[PDB]
Amino acid sequence: MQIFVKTLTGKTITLEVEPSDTIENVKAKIQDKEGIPPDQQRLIFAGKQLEDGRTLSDYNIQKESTLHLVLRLR
Amino acid sequence: SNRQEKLAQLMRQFESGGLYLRTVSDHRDEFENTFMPKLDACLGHGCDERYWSSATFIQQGLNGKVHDPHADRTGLIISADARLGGFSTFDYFPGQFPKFDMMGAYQATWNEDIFSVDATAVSEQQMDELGIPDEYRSVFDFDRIQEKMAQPRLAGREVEPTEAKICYQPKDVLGIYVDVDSPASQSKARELQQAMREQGFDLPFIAYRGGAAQELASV
Repeated sequence: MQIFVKTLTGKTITLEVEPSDTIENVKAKIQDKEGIPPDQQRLIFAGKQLEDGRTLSDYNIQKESTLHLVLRLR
Repeated sequence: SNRQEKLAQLMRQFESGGLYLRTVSDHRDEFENTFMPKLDACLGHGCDERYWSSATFIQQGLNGKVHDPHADRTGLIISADARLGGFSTFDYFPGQFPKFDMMGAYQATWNEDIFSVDATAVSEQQMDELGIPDEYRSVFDFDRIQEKMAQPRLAGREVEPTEAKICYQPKDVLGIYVDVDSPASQSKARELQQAMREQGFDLPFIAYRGGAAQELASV
């Protein structure tokens, strides 16, 4: 499926993913397009910060949902 | 109530505490799959709160936009007595409505502790300790909507479409929204008004724009 990621400068990133993807794999996919290591990433959805170790399904994140990327230090 | 009674009730609410305006992309979908099921329940074992919908707060003197990206929607003018699930200026089960705008609040305060909480389930105490400004918080009763919108209204300042989650019942439907600059909006409104009158709900056409509302003959 396809989901989107918005940056705090307004950039929109596209991502092919599956619901069983852990948040770790989603961030690895953002790393490949944006060069941000996963440990410097916060992904926000529906007013929550997603947890590494959980999956897209655990947050009921469905197709065409938009995430929000925020950078962090570690 | 008849059409004149709805019109009078509409303008009375608009000129005082305001009310709701729900634009609809698909008038047949809204009629067949939202209004008609609501009505069947009301005329059966009683109305219920199965169906929740998005709408904008409208009020005289408040230059508020409605959600219509392609300037081609009709819609429903809905009574301020509709049940309220949540309201915000920024833009379903009761409980899903966010208490505050996380991304907005972060870009206001740059307080990274914002990300340690869930914005659908945070205490007003927590939000205060987080420093969440009031412009980024949701409100949950009608008086708070009025207060949140009072500063732009009195300033005569234009604002973006606001979002309430409401559960309207058939009695709450007071008017049909028409965009006077759009042939498509007027075509759809025509059809929707005819279908609702046939069910016993004869509604006026209402041109809403920029904090002003006006009855229209036919569209």
